[PDB]
Amino acid sequence: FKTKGVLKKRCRDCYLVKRRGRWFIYCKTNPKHKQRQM
Amino acid sequence: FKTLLPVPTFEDVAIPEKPKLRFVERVPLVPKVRRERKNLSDIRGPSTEATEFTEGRFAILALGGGYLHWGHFEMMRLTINRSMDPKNMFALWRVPAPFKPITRKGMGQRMGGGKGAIDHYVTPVKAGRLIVEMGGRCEFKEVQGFLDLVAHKLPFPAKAVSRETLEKMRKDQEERERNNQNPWTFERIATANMLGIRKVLSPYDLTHKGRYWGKFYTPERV
Amino acid sequence: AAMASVKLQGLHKPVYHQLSDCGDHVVIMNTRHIAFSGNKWEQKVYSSH
Amino acid sequence: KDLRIDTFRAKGAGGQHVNKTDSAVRLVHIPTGLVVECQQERSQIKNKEIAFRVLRARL
Amino acid sequence: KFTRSRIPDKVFQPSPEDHEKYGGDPQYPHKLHIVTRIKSTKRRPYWEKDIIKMLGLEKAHTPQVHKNIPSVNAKLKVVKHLIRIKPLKLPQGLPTEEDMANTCLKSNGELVVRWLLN
Amino acid sequence: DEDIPEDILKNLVEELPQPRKVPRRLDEYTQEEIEAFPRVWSPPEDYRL
Amino acid sequence: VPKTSLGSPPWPDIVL
Amino acid sequence: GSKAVTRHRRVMHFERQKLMAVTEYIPPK
Amino acid sequence: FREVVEILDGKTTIIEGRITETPQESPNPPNPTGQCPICRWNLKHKYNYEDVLLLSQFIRPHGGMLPRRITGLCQEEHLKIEECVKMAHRAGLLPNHRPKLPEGFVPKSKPRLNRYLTRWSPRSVKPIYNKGHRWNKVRMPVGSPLLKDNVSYSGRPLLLYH
Amino acid sequence: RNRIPGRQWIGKHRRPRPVSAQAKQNMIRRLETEAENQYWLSR
Amino acid sequence: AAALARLGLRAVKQVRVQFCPFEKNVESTRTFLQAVSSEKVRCTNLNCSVIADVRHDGSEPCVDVLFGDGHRLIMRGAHLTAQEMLTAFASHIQARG
RNA sequence: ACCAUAGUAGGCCUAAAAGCAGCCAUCAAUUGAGAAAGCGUUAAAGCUCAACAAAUUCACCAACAUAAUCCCAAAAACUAAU
RNA sequence: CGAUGUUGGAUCAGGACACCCAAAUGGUGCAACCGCUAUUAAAGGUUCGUUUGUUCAACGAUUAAAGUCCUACGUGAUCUGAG
Ligand SMILES: [K+]
Ligand SMILES: [K+]
Ligand SMILES: [K+]
Ligand SMILES: [K+]
Ligand SMILES: [K+]
Ligand SMILES: [Mg+2]
Ligand SMILES: [Mg+2]
Ligand SMILES: [Mg+2]
Ligand SMILES: [Mg+2]
Ligand SMILES: [Mg+2]
Ligand SMILES: [Mg+2]
Ligand SMILES: [Mg+2]
Ligand SMILES: [Mg+2]
Ligand SMILES: [Mg+2]
Ligand SMILES: [Mg+2]
Ligand SMILES: [Mg+2]
Ligand SMILES: [Mg+2]
Ligand SMILES: [Mg+2]
Ligand SMILES: [Mg+2]
Ligand SMILES: [Mg+2]
Ligand SMILES: [Mg+2]
Ligand SMILES: [Mg+2]
Ligand SMILES: [Zn+2]
Repeated sequence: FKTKGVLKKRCRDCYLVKRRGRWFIYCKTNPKHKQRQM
Repeated sequence: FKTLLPVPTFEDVAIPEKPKLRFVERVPLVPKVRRERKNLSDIRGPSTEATEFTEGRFAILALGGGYLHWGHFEMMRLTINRSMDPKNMFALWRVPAPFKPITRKGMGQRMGGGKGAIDHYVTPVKAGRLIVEMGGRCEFKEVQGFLDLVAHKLPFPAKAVSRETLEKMRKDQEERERNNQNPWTFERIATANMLGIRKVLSPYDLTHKGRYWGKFYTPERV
Repeated sequence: AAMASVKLQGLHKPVYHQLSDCGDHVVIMNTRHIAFSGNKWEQKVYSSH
Repeated sequence: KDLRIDTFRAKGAGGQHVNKTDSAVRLVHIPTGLVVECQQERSQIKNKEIAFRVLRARL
Repeated sequence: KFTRSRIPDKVFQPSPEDHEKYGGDPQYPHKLHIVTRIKSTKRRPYWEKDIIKMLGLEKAHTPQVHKNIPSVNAKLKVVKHLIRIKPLKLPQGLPTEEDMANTCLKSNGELVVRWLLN
Repeated sequence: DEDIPEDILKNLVEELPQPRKVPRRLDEYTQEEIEAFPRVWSPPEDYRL
Repeated sequence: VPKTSLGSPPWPDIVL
Repeated sequence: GSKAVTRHRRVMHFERQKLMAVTEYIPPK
Repeated sequence: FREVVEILDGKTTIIEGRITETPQESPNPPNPTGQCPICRWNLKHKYNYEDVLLLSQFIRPHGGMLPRRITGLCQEEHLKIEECVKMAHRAGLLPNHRPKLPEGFVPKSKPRLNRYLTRWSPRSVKPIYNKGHRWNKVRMPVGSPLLKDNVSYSGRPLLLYH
Repeated sequence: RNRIPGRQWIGKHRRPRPVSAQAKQNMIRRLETEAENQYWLSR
Repeated sequence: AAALARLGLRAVKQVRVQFCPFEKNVESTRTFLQAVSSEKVRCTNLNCSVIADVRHDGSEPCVDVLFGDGHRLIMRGAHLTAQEMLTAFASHIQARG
């Protein structure tokens, strides 16, 4: 993951999802796109 | 099946020679050998110079006040030049070159002695003054994309605006002021000196109407 | 606790006075089934040293 | 990125001032490994100013 | 610098709905004021203190009657945020020399000539 | 819970009312109440719940 | 007739 | 005391805060 | 209402849909000219999480909520109904709208803690270890801001944050 | 744990004491009285 | 259609579609036919024959499939939606393979 | 969601420039599809987006870490408040 | 300023987490091994020596690791006085 402030989609396959009270950028093709709002 | 909407046509727009932004010098050609007082009224209050479009159709609107020095001019010039099409876009400066000197006394010395030496130069900018004006034969959607990046990096908060958008936010700052359902407004209380409020308010608050506090401009206050 | 505090102090008797020993016993049953409003079951904390 | 500054103390004679002041600078040039230390004046600003000048001259 | 406040004359232009709201008379202005001080002269400039002193409003919550001439109104506008102003109403008219001692001033702003007869 | 010694029970006088009205669940509503409350909308016949 | 919780005032009705 | 123009959203006098809260904008309902 | 039946009969699978009779809307609404069902029956700004008889008509048999397209509710009311259903489930109401899992009911757990007006979910809130003084106080939310437009007979505004 | 630097009512950093609903009503009641004050002085 | 291509239709022997185009509850069957007869689904087994039976008064829109294992999946789609029919078809492929 | 076929490696350019260094033009088959919006290739190939049809809840924007002896009144969303 | 005794060590350590080790995990230009980077966690632990009054730094040997910082840069009505 990468704790970041603002979430942006680096590729078209990234999908937003709200878990545990925070928004997470989860990506399937590229795991390096995983981001986590602080 | 959908509707084939018409496309805007831009054929009356003429691109001037050297459409890219002009280079701005770090220091004015003739330096100011006399150090003057740091006026702060040049930031406070609404702007009176360069509040309307002249040639272009898009511009960066300055919502707040602040100082621009040579560093910000480089950021604005380099970003726009490498991100636009010189054939279809032309840009124009709406602020002068840095001319107001800023003084910085030496590191670690007791107060006193006098004003220090001139360090750099800045350009005062008020609220509502256009910074960079761009025009061309292209729509606003693509121009807005690379102008918000420039506006975000400015000291004062700013937005990328066009001719239609600027009029809409000015025609809505009057409708929101005409239909206000609150009997008491800052303009009525301050001017009439109700509750003896003039002891707390500043003499400039008569003109600012409560929308300006220091260098900060809140557009939602009526 | 709001109504229980009043009964313990005696603030319901028109003969109330702090110096006097007026006070009423209160018996509270089914205290395992209290219902905290909102998310106070996980947010409110009780601390001691 | 190429300079590591160790604000250690100095040795001299200043009474309470020396015992309670980190008036010394140890400049270390990370790419090369040179160590330049300046603890001449009383203020760290003066020591830091000279240390930078000496490091450039020696390089 | 903090100085005196100049009140523009546009403030004192009543709307047509003002008369119906406050019970004023559209044609004939009232004749006498009833002035009652509400706030304190402390934490206020010195020029407001003198105007309060020279209007007989030293003691708060005590009604005082003044004329409606512009000379008095000029001073009231300075301290209009420290006083309460109501018109003086005369249901029985001006008292005569016989009924001077039986006068009483009600809270609503009317002067009753004969108070608690017999 | 409701496990009070007989000594305490014999001392009681009156019971204070509950400060919060406990809402009733769906299964606690009688069939007369269910039929009384109007049906707000008419779902389509072809939808699968 | 709707019978919502807030449909009717909580206080008891009075008939003088 | 600070200058008239600062960088930190100068805190208003408490009397002025009440003025800024009683002169708000209420959209029509 | 339509239901799907899947049958296995000797290496042959048959899938068919059957239509079940559906209850209809009540004949006479007080406000026939309304658009969405909520304001058609004068229920606007008059329901809360307690009104189970209303929230039990816009939910699925297994606790889910029907889409806005089928019901016809306006977006403003649909979110408010969605919030109330979430609060109703956490409050302990609607006990027959949970899915059936015979294997999971036997292993009981810690007894349920009674709650109501829970804005968030029980597993997504962290303890407030450092509360703070009165000038910077972390207030525990109760209820939802979507229900601040409800009618107040007392006249005092509802205290959402306490 | 959290302190207000210096004195809590003077200086650059102060106490965040907000305006209350009671304070708003007090301002309005005074404003209504003064609105009537400047009408009786008009004519 | 895209779902079927990723799931390996090579294990399906024969698919037939019997529907009456003049009826009202055959829209779902039409969508199922077009999804399974797409170009992507076709290019997975060049032995599979898709049959589009057309009648008028049959009044029974139905789909019949035979898997490689030898099971007979027949679903009479008249009230089912296109998504329900395709999803059931997709589910049986993984189990029977 | 679904869906991709013509002149044609357009001219020039380059060791090779096939919609996809650059220059130049930006016409044209098909009811429908840009001498190309993105990715990719040494160059090709290939994937995706605009246009076919199908079909129709809504969708501009609003995310921001921590300090040192022990957290800090207790608590409360509606019985009527200028 | 009718006195708040001032560097370093010795003894005893209290606390923070912006974690050096120990435990769990995401990413990689992560095959494995050795690494780089990010999230979570402070109950316990964080060596002995040559030169310098030294804190700091250099060097020898080792360790799972030899953390950063606050505490009147903790601690002289407990000691030391080399500076
Ligand atoms: K900014
Ligand atoms: K302060
Ligand atoms: K090319
Ligand atoms: K002293
Ligand atoms: K420790
Ligand atoms: Mg000496
Ligand atoms: Mg001052
Ligand atoms: Mg203090
Ligand atoms: Mg304050
Ligand atoms: Mg397309
Ligand atoms: Mg961190
Ligand atoms: Mg306490
Ligand atoms: Mg003494
Ligand atoms: Mg020690
Ligand atoms: Mg310790
Ligand atoms: Mg941490
Ligand atoms: Mg570890
Ligand atoms: Mg010490
Ligand atoms: Mg010592
Ligand atoms: Mg001693
Ligand atoms: Mg001591
Ligand atoms: Mg000595
Ligand atoms: Zn991605």
